[PDB]
Amino acid sequence: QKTPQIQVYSRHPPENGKPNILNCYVTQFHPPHIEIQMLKNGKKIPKVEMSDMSFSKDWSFYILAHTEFTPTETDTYACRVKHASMAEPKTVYWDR
Amino acid sequence: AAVTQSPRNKVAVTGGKVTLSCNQTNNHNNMYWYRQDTGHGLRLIHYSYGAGSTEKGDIPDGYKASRPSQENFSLILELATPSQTSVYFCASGDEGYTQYFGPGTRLLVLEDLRNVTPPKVSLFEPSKAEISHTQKATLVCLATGFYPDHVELSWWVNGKEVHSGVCTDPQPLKEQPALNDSRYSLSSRLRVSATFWQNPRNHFRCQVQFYGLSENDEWTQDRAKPVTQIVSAEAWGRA
Amino acid sequence: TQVEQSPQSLVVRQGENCVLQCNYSVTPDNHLRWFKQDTGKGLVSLTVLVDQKDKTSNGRYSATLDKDAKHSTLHITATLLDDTATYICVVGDRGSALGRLHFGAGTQLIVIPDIQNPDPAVYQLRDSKSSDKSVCLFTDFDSQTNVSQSKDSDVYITDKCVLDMRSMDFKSNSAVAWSNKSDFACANAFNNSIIPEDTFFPS
Amino acid sequence: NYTFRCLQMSSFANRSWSRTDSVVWLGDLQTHRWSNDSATISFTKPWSQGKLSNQQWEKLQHMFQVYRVSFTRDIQELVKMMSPKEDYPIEIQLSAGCEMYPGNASESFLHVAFQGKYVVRFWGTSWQTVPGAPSWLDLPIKVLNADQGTSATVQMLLNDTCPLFVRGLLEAGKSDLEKQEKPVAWLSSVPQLVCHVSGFYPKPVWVMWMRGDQEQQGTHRGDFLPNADETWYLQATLDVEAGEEAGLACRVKHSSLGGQDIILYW
Ligand SMILES: CCCCCCCCCCCCCCCCCCCCCCCCCC(=O)N[C@@H](CC[C@H]1O[C@H](CO)[C@H](O)[C@H](O)[C@H]1O)[C@H](O)[C@H](O)CCCCCCCCCCCCCC
Ligand SMILES: *[C@@H]1O[C@H](CO[C@@H]2O[C@@H](C)[C@@H](O)[C@@H](O)[C@@H]2O)[C@@H](O[C@@H]2O[C@H](CO)[C@@H](O)[C@H](O)[C@H]2NC(C)=O)[C@H](O)[C@H]1NC(C)=O
Ligand SMILES: *[C@@H]1O[C@H](CO)[C@@H](O)[C@H](O)[C@H]1NC(C)=O
Ligand SMILES: *[C@@H]1O[C@H](CO)[C@@H](O)[C@H](O)[C@H]1NC(C)=O
Repeated sequence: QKTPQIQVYSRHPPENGKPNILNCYVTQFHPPHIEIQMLKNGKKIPKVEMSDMSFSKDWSFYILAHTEFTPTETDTYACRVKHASMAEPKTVYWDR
Repeated sequence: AAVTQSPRNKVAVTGGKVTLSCNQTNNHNNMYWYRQDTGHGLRLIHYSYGAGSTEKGDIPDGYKASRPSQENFSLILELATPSQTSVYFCASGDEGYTQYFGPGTRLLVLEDLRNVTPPKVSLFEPSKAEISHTQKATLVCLATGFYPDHVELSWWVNGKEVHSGVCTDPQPLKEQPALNDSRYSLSSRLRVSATFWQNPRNHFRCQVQFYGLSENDEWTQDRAKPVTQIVSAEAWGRA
Repeated sequence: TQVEQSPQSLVVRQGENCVLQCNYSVTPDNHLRWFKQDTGKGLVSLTVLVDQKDKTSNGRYSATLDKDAKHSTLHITATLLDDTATYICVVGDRGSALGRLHFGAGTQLIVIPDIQNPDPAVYQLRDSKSSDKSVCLFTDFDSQTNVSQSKDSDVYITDKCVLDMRSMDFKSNSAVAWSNKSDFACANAFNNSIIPEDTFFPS
Repeated sequence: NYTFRCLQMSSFANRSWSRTDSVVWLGDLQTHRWSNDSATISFTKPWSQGKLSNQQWEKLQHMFQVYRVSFTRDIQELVKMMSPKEDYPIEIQLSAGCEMYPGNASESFLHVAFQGKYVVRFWGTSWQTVPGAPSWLDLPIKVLNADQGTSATVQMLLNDTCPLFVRGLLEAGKSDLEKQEKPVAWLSSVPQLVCHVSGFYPKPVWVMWMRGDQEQQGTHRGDFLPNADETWYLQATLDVEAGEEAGLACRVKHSSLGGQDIILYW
C-alpha cells in the first residue's frame, strides 16, 4: 500500500464571482481503487469530471478531477478522498 | 508418455461411493478428468495443477477430486446417481498444450443390484464340413445369462491372446427383450486354418471377464454372490 | 456448443475416400487436433494443425485447417475396414497448459469390407463339453446380405460381423444362431433372412 | 524524442471479479482510452489511428480484443497454479511501447508489474523475470514461454508494429504535438510568496523570483501538475521576512511567448 497525495488548484487566476475550473490531482497511491469527491462547503458537487486513471514510471497511480466552479468570498471548496491505505478519508481544502 | 486408469470398468449402485483413479509416471504437473456421453463431446469435470490442488471444471457437480501426489489424480463420487453412467477419461500434461489420455473407464450406476448375474460360457468346436469345404475352422463362443452388459470377451491360444481372425458382436443381445431387467447373451467367432485347429497341441480358450459386485458390496440374496470374475471355456485342437 | 462435426455419421465401401468436417467458434484457436476412437476404446491422435492455413498428412489421413473460416476437413484416402471408428475434433484455446480443449461429438464412420470370394454356407458346431448343445454359423456371405432376426422368440440370431485373418489377407462375414430347444435345426435357422440361392447346407 | 506508452491496469479482487483498463500516451498527450466497460478501444485524438487503414486497425483492435479476454483468464489460472502461493487481491500493470529516435531507430519495451513491483519483461523472443523477482514466478514464465504463437505475435508487436505505428502517429499528430499554448501567471502569499503559472504547453518552462535582475536562490519549484485541457500548471515558492515584499516580481520564460517574458510585479 501507498498513501495518496492530493493537490487543489485552479485553471485560471481566481477572481470572485467569475466562472473558473477547480482541479484536484491525486497521486502516489496503490492499489488503484479510490473514492474521490469534490466538495463545496462539505456538500458533494454533482457535475464532476474524471480523467482516465494512469500511472507513472514508479508504477504508482494518478488521476485528475476537475469541476466548474465560481469562486466567492464566503464559499469553501475541497477534495475528499477514500483509499485502503487510509483509516479516515483525507480532506484537502482549496486555498489561493 | 503413458497414462493408466483404474478400474477399467465398474458396476455401482445408487448412493454408493465410487472412486475412479488415474496414474502417470511422466512427472506431469497437470491432470484432468473428463466424461464422454453419446451426442456430446468430452466434458471437463475437475482438474489439477499439482499435489494438493483440485480445481472445478465445467460440470463439477456430483464429483469431488483428489490429488494426493504428483502421480495420482482421483475422481470421487460420494453418492453415485444413474446420470453418472458414462465413460470417464483421465489426462495429463506438462506446460505444453498436449494432453495425454488414459484408456478410459466405463461406469454403470444402477438403481439396484438384485439382477446382477455372471455369465455362463460355452465353446463350440468347428464344423467338420466347414474344415473340408474351406480349409478353415471357425470356433464359436457363447456368454449367456449375464447382467449387466459389462463383459470383455477375449480369445487365447496357448496362453497368449489372439486378435487375428477374431470377431465379437458389437453389442450383446437381450435374451428376454420384454424385460426392464433382462439378462444378456453375447457371441464371438475365431477362425483359424484347418492345420492349426487339427493340431492336438493347440489349446483354445474363450474368456469372459465379467464386471459385477466387489467384495465390499452387500448381498442379501440366497444364491452365490455375483462378484467381478472370469468365466472361461476351453478346447484342444483335434485331428 | 463451440465445435461442430459433419456428417454426423456415414457409410462407405472399402477403397472409397471420405471427407470429414469440423466447424468451430472457439476463440482464440491455437491448434486443432483430429482423433480416431474405436468403439469402447481410447483416443488415438491422427494429426494436429497449427498454422493460419495449415495442411498435414499421416499415411492415408490428410487434413487442412483454415483459421479465418474457422474450419477443418479430414480426408481419408482408400478406406480400409479398420477405419470403422468415431472421428473426433478438438480445438485448443492456448499454445500452453493454460488452455481448455473443446470437443466435437464426433463423426461415426462405417467402412463396408469388399468380400472377394463369397462361399455362403450354414454350419452346425457342437459344444465341447456337450454332445447335445449346438450353434448354427451362417458364414462367408457378401456384404449385400441382410441377416434378420427370426420369428421365434426363443431363437437367437446375432447380427453380422467381419473377421480378418490378417496373415492371409482374408476376410469373412458371419452370423451365429441358436435356440434353447432340443429339436431346432440349421436349415430352419435363417428362414426369416433373405439368403443367397448358393448357400451350402451340408449333411 | 517521443515515448509511446500503453499502460494497462488489471485488478483481480477474488476468483470471480476483475476489471482491466488501458490508456495510451505519446509523450504527455493521451492518444487512446480503453475501458473495461467498452468492447472497443476509443480514440482520444482525431489522429489516433495514425497512418493505418481501417482494415489494418480493425485487425489490430481485434487482436487486443482477444488478448484482454485471454489475459484475464490466464492470470486467473496462473493463480490456481501457484495457490496457495499467492492470493487475491491481485494487481497487474503492463507498460509497453517504444522510445522513438531520429531516422529509423527505436527500442521497444514490455514491462510487467505485480502488486506494484516490476517483475517480468518480454525481452528478445521470450518472457523473463527481472532481478529481485520471486522464484515462484519461474513456473508462470515456463508456461508463458511454452506458448510459441504468443511469442511470434509479441515479437511482431514490439519489433515491427510499434515503431511503424508511431512513426505514423507523429505525422498525423504533428499539429497537436507541436502546439504552443501560453502560460498565464498570478501571485499570492501565505504565512512565503507564491507564483502561480498555468496553461503553458509544452512542459519545458522556467520560473524564478527576481528583484530587478537578480535571481532569488531560495525559489522552490513545485511539481508539474496537469490541467484538464492538456496544458500544464506549476508554482514557485520563496520564503520572505514580512515587509520585504517590495520591488519583487515573478519572471517566467516559455517557448510560447517568443522572448516576451512574463513580468508580474508585487
Ligand atoms: C504493444 C506496443 C504496440 C501497440 C501499438 C498499437 C497501439 C494501440 C494500442 C491501444 C490498446 C491498448 C492496450 C494496451 C495493453 C497492453 C498491451 C501489451 C501487449 C500484450 C501482448 C499480447 C499479444 C497477443 C497474444 C495473446 O493474445 N495471447 C493470449 C492468447 C494467445 C492464444 O492465441 C493466439 C492466437 O490468437 C496464439 O495462437 C497463441 O499461441 C494462443 O495461446 C494469452 O492469454 C497470453 O498468454 C496473454 C499475455 C499476457 C501477458 C503476460 C505477462 C506476464 C504476467 C505474469 C504474472 C503472473 C501472475 C500469476 C499469479
Ligand atoms: C525481435 O527482436 C529481437 C531482438 O530485439 C530485442 O528484443 C525485442 C523484444 C525488443 O525489446 C527490442 O527492442 C530488443 O532490442 C530478436 O531476438 C533475437 O533473436 C535472435 C534469433 O532468434 C537471438 O539469437 C537473440 O538472442 C535475440 N536477441 C535478444 C536480445 O534476445 C527477435 O528475433 C526479433 N524477432 C523478429 C520477428 O524480428
Ligand atoms: C468479490 O469482489 C468484489 C469487489 O471487491 C465484491 O463486491 C464481491 O462481493 C466479492 N465477492 C466474493 C464472493 O468474493
Ligand atoms: C469487465 O469486463 C468483463 C467483460 O467485458 C466482464 O465480464 C466483467 O464483469 C467486467 N468487470 C466489471 C467490474 O465490470
